[PDB]
Amino acid sequence: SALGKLQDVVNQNAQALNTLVKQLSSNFGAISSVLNDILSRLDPPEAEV
Amino acid sequence: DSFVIRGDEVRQIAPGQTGKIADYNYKLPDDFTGCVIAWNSNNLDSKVG
Repeated sequence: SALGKLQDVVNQNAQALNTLVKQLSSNFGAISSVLNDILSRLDPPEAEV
Repeated sequence: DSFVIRGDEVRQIAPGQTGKIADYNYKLPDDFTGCVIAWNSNNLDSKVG
């Protein structure tokens, strides 16, 4: 643990990027998180919603 | 626009619908800023036989 602050900054940036990438797997109240699956399984109105 | 359909197919004449009369015969746009008017016409649009 010699380079503490630099390693902490790098780890924070990596965690932020990983969280921003993983945020695409949440439903946010929807039935799924796949746009193609939604468009193929729902009517135009519900798919738009 | 004026046309004659049956009772169970009036619900298809609306923005964001699907079926056989709303996808192959007459389709409304997504917004369709207007008003839909319909009424029964069995008095003169159905003869004996």
